[PDB]
Amino acid sequence: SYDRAITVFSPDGHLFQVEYAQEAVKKGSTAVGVRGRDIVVLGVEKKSVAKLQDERTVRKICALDDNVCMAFAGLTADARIVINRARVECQSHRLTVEDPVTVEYITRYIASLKQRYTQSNGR
Amino acid sequence: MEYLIGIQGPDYVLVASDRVAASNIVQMKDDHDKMFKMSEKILLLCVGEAGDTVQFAEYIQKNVQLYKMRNGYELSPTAAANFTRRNLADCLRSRTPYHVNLLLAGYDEHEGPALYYMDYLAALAKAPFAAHGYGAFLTLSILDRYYTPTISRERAVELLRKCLEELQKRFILNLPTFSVRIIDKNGIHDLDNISF
Amino acid sequence: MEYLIGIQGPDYVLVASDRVAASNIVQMKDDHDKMFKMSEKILLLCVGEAGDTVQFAEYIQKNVQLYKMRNGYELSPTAAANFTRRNLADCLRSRTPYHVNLLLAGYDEHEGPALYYMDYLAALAKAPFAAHGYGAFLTLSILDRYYTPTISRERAVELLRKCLEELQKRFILNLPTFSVRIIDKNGIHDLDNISF
Amino acid sequence: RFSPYVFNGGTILAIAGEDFAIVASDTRLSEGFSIHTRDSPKCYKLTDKTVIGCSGFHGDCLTLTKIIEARLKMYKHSNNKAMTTGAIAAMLSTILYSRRFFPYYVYNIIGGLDEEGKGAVYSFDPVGSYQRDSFKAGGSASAMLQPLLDNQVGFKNMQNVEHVPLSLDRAMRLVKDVFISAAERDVYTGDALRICIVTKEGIREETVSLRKD
Amino acid sequence: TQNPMVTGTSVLGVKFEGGVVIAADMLGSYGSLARFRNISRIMRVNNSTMLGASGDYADFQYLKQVLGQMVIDEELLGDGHSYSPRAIHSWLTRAMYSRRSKMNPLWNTMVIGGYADGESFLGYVDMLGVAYEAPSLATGYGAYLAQPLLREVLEKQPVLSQTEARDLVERCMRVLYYRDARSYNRFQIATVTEKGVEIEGPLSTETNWDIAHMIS
Amino acid sequence: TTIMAVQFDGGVVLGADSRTTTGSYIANRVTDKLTPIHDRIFCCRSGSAADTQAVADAVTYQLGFHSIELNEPPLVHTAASLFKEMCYRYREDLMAGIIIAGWDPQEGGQVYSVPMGGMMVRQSFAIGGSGSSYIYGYVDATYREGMTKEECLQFTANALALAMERDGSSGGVIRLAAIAESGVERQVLLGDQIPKFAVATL
Amino acid sequence: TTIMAVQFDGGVVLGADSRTTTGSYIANRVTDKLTPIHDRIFCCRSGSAADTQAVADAVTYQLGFHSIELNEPPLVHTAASLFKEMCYRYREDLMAGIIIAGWDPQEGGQVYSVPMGGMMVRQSFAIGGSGSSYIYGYVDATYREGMTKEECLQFTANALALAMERDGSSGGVIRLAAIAESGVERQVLLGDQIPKFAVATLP
Amino acid sequence: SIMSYNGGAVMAMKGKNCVAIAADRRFGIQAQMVTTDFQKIFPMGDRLYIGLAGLATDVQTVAQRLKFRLNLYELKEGRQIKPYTLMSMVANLLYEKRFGPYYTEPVIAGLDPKTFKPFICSLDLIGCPMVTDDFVVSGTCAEQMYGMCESLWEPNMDPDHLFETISQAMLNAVDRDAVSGMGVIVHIIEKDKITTRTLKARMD
Amino acid sequence: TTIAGVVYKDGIVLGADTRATEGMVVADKNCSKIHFISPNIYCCGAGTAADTDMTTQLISSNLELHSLSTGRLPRVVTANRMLKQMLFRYQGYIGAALVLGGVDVTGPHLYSIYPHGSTDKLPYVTMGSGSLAAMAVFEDKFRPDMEEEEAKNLVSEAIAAGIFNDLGSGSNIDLCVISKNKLDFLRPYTVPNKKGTRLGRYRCEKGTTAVLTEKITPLE
Amino acid sequence: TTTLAFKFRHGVIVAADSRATAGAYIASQTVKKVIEINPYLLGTMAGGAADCSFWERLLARQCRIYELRNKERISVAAASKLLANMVYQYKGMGLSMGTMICGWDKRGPGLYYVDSEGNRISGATFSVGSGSVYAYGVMDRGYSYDLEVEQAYDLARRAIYQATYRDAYSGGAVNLYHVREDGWIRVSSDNVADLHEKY
Repeated sequence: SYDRAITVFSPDGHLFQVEYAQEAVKKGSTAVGVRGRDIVVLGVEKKSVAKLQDERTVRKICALDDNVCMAFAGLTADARIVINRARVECQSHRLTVEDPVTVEYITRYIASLKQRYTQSNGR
Repeated sequence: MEYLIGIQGPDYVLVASDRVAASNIVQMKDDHDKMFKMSEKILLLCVGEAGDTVQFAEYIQKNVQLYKMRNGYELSPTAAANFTRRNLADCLRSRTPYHVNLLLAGYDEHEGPALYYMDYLAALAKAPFAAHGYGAFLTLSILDRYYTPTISRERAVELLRKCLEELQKRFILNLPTFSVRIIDKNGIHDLDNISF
Repeated sequence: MEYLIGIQGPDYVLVASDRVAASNIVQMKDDHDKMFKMSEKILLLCVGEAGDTVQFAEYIQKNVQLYKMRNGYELSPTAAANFTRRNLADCLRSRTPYHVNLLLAGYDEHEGPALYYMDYLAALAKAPFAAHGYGAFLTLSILDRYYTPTISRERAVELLRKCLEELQKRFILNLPTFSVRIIDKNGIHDLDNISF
Repeated sequence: RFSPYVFNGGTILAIAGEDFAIVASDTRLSEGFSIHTRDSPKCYKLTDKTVIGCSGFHGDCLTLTKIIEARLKMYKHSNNKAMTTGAIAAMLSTILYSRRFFPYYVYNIIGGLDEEGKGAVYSFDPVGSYQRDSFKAGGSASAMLQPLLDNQVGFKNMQNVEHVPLSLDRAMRLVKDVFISAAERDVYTGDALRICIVTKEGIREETVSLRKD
Repeated sequence: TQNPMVTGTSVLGVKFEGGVVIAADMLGSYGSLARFRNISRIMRVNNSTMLGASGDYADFQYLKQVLGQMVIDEELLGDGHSYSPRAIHSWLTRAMYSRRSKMNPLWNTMVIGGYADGESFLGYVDMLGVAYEAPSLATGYGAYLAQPLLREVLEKQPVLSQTEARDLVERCMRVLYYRDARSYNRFQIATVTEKGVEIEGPLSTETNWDIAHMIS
Repeated sequence: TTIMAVQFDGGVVLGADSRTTTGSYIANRVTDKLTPIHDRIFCCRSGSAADTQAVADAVTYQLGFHSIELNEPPLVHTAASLFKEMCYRYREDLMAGIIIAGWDPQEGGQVYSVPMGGMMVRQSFAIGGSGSSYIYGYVDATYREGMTKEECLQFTANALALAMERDGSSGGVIRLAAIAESGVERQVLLGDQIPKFAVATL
Repeated sequence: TTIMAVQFDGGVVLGADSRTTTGSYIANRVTDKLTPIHDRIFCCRSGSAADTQAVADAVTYQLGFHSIELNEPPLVHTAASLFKEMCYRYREDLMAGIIIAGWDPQEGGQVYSVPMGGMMVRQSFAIGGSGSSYIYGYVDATYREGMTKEECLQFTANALALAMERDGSSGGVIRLAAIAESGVERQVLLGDQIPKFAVATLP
Repeated sequence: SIMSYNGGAVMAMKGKNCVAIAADRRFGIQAQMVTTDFQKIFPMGDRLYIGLAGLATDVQTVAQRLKFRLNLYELKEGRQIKPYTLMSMVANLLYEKRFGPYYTEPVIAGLDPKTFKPFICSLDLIGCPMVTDDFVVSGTCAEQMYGMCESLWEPNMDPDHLFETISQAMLNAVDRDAVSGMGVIVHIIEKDKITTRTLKARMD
Repeated sequence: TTIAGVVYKDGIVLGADTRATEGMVVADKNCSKIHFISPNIYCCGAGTAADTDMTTQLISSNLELHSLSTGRLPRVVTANRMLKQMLFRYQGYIGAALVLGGVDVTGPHLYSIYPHGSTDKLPYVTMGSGSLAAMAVFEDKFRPDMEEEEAKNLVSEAIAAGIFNDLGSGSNIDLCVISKNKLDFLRPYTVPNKKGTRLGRYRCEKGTTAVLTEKITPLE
Repeated sequence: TTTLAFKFRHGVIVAADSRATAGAYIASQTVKKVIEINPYLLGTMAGGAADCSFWERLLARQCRIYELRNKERISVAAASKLLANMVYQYKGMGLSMGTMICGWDKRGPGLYYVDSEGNRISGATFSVGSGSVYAYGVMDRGYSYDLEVEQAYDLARRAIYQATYRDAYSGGAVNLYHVREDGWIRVSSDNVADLHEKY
């Protein structure tokens, strides 16, 4: 198996792979979310409108459970991986606690997934 | 023994199940639900070995709900039946088998209503009516006697009540109440619990 | 499985039995009497293995009747109980053993009322209240909680109705109706069937 | 077929006090209808405040007490302090459940001092259910010694008797009397009585004689 | 071993003042057949430890293999540490218990005699891990026919001389030859002392058959 | 247990060991397995000890009563037939292997085998017991047509020594009996009188 | 089966019968139960035929590779230690009693028994199989110290003929093999070549 | 086990010129308690009792057939039975069922009807008599009773200390057995009186 | 149980212990395991205790019938034949393992009788669970034609070895010395085991036990 | 063993006996069969004492990990679901566990019966043990949701008393706890001999 340390430190104290993943986010479309009183509104940029494009498959706003959805910015393939991982974890949490997730729970899961791919070998 | 029954009309599926959880001499729970909502138009009714029923059916339920989350559309009741049959048949020869008897009720928008029998070996059988438990031996002949494929749901509830009156008359276990649901194009509906 | 109960008051014995004969999942009979009148003031109540009940209990019945005809007076409930226990213990290690569980109720002229417990091994015990079946497990605690030795027969039928309502609530077997009798100084009285 | 077990006999006993615990046992190791040795004590020093009594299958007794000594050293290394008696009790609960599906056929009674300086007895089943007691017999004559200590230490079924505190000397005489009474009637109990007295001064050790038949 | 095949009978052992003596006959029995009649069921472990084993003899050859390789691997180091007899006894206790716990026992019962630092050692180990020390040991039918004689002498006179221990051993082997159906009139006596382990063999018993005429 | 009887010209030589085992404990190490059934007819008892003692006492009874009625010495084939009828009639209740050997004026020295199952066969030499299995090859190689009394005593002694050496169920002393017309000579071989053989050392 | 191997001065004599039974049906009546492990080392096979063939093949493999590594003729103790290691490691798996007998330049003619269970012992003579029980007494009263090659061949042939006479699982022909420094001489006794012993008929 | 099917716990203790016999009072079919007033000590004379533990149907059967044989004996012979002779009678009755055996183990406690010497003994299920001079115990809590009696019995007790000793023995012995207990009845048998007491026992 | 017997120059020394066990619990501390058969013949008993009791009582009774009929003193071989034929008749189900010793007109005779019905006429026999310890003592120290007291010390040593080396044996040594001139039934011969002195005091005084009901019934 | 529990208007009353038997020998009279999982959940002990003790201690460990990770206490439903998923991995492996997870959560009072066979059912009343049927008798005859609190204590004590009276394997003390909204409390430990004098 491939086990090189991809994400390492630098003499200035920096994890360059993490900063470059942040650069990969900053080339993605602008996802904007505003939390209101009884509604939360997500809105993303299309930026490649391209009237031959069927607009359903390139929706950057995805639902994670009955009460949690998400929008992303960056690499849509990484995004789709993290979205499927989070949908699986929402179902596992409904299974094991007989309650839906909080947004804090699935946010903590997604963030721990991203952090574990900042520190594991070969990732 | 625990009793399930489904009745499949022209545009509906009528299912009932006994509402009893027992521990071998005592009825520990007399308001116990054996029906499991897979999706908005699919019920999975499960009886069998203790523990295997809830574990297997909540596995099936989370994978069907996960299909809907991944895909934006639900499984058809045919696909849900074959998925359930496939997981039960794969676990049949594993280290941890599931000894569960299953009625998968469902309404598809194109296929219409659909009922599926499934024994513990995972043989899948689409049926116009089906039942499990030892009360099936008493009630399936009444269903053979009185069912026509064009049955209205009011006559279906009367036929269901004939089966449950037979269970009160002739069957040896006390099964006083029966959770009765119906699935149609408007979803799953709790009907009145047939009580005795 | 088959339920007996006796409640012995100051000048009476209240006895009840379930009224159901069963064949493995079905009830074949729902007006089935488990009380066999030995004499004018003695009831035997007999449950147990099929076949052995009617054979043993009708043996005891014809021999108590033979005693009355030979002697011009009846056996006491003590003497009938000890005769029944002697025949059930003498058949215990023989080639034909009876697997029968017995209640012997009865009113004696001199000794008052008497209720006798006897199991299939034929150990005979005299009891203020006693019960056979798996429903004995659910109802002897109600009896222990609510029996007083000075219980009136109306209060005793009330306590019996509490025990049978516990059978309807908690016990798994369909036991809808119960034959109910009181033995007095006036003989054996049929009460109403406690039905549900 | 091969059986991984044998019953080696031996009665163990603990009594808690106000400022002591006494752990006692016979020294007879047996097997079947023969005596292996007449000098095989069943009490094992664990800390300065803890003695364990082990009876049952003696291979599991040797293995189990060496595991407890190893784990006491592991605790004292990683935690820089000796185990308390309640910690030894809970650890032995997890150890005896760690072999739930192939059990130690060992009867365990931990006796010692707690952190308040008082007596503590912890009696276990072979799969690790422990509770804290004031006295417990375990082993071969446990059914012979547990009623008399319910009588004489527990003060049960005695009317009109003041429930005096249990001294060291009266409890020592109780231990010696219950083991003479057990060595009369139990065939696995005999040859000597090893008594370990856990006080705050230390663990002192005292052997007396029993029947050799 | 689930089913032992060629086995040995009783191995004796008794401490004396200045060492330990053990004894075992020279027979491997394959059932009731006295099949292998010149085998040595006594191992010299090292300079101060010796072993003798009842039970299955292939497992005793495995333990000779492993334990001799242990004492070779220890003496290669040249650091002035030898295994004590108690250390061999502890190693065998752990080995037999670990084989028990896998449900794959070594079908033996072993008597580890030794003499280290002016202190005699005599330790019992069987196929289950039941291990202890005693002034006199006897396995098999020796626990029934020789351990009575051994413990009766060792209760009267707790400290033996070497000739008193040897006489007691030979007389116990005579009793084992009269009344054990799997014994044999050919045995080794091994004595560890301060001078080392000394295996004498083969020795035989002088039997007495005067009661063969005492019928009528 | 090893029992043995050899026919010679003039009479028979019987032999047995003396070991009775209870499992692998020697309950009796001087057992007399050579039972005098009549004055010149012995049997060799192998198998269950209660069974063999019962059948030997019963055939002793029937044979002595037979001989007093007929006012003659009994035949060896008659005692062998009585063992055959008893050991075949109760063959599921008995575990008894018998060698009947004796002399009679009508038919000389005779050896009959009655093994477990209850059959009966006349032989020149018979061996039985759990240790006879170890000397079948020896007695096939060593038995010569027409040995004398001393040669049959030596042959029986050597074969019983070999069977005692290899069988654990066998052992003890060798009890010999030689039955002829003049009477019964019995002898016990013990210690150095039992024929030693060398173990193949080195 | 009856297998046998006798040591003399300068080598060994091996001998086996030839009967393989499937219950009481003689499946092979000319079975070669002597197997050349190396050039001056044989093994006698008794027990399960599949087990003994597989173990003899595997020890032939290991011993040939060992002898090519060491640039030496192998020892007979080495071949017997290999059989012991494989028959002890799989003692719950096998029904295999092996007599390993051969010659080596360092120690001479050697016979080792590796019986079932998997122990190992050097013996002057060794017997094995179901039929060896019938000739324990003969080989004990007959074996002499200091026998020649011809006396050991005749002793092996006689004891095999006796065991083949009384055992039903033994029979067929006698396959002998004498192994010395000069080589291996194998021979089959059959018909009248097998030693006859006269049945004691009633005179 | 057939003995432990109903429970049962009887002991008999010897005093100076007095004996004590005591039994528990539970009749239970396995775990389920049925009555708390079962008779396990029957009278076999004025100063002679037998106590029967074990299977309750054989307690009744053995006691009734012993009372049969005993009344026939005491009428045909014209004397009260000696307690040793009663022991032999019980031993014969139990050994007649040697391969079909009554699952009860009697204890006999009494005084000699001519000497007033204390007699105690007990038997196994096939009739092996066992006379002691200190105590005999029998039942499903045998080892508890051996511990309590071996500790508490002292020789030459008056009937008050005999009552206290057999009472503490029975109470603390049956309070460590599940299927025994639910009361203890104690019969002190003196020369001039029979004292019968039932005890404040635990009822669980 | 350890029972044992030898033949000395003038007679028979039988020996037994006194412990009876019910399981692994000492039930009787002072059981009498040496049984009367006739005034010259006693029998030690081991195995099923009720079987040995009733077996020896029936054979003792039949020798009493026999010797009343003959008018002679009964022989040890008569008791032997009665015992072994009844035990063979009962197929070994009566587990009477018996040591039969006695002195008659032909001298001292000693028998060991197995439950299936086989007998051994030997100069020294042992039975019980502690039989191998006692046979180790006999095979160690038996001489033919000992004195009386040498045989008594030997049999008490065999029983003592069975007592201290077998769990099912203990509490006392009985002997029965039989000769032509006497019958010394020595019960007990040796008390090897003393109960340890009670260190405490457990005399629960009057009023310690709570009484629910009391019924006093006076007698004559 | 006899345990019970019932939800009523003022919380959950949990009651148990204290007898552990090693077959017929009463091993102990002081067994704490109401396991104190955390300050907000109670569990009971029927079946194997070591199985119940271990698996509900591991449940307490996992519920405290849940509370640390999610900054809130676990519900009764999730706790009983964890216990059921823990013991489901040992079907046929011989776990003897029968227990009742009792607590308060945001859905009100909670009472889920969970055993080693794999049942996990909620309900108003339950009773678990060998003398559970004799507790169901008195409990079902005296139960209402509108029991007052002292009356609920009397009902549970009387039902455990009657079960100890009939069942041989039940006895000792009646340990009674009460789950309120602010956590459970220990109500009484009443010896069954004392309740025998009371009743």
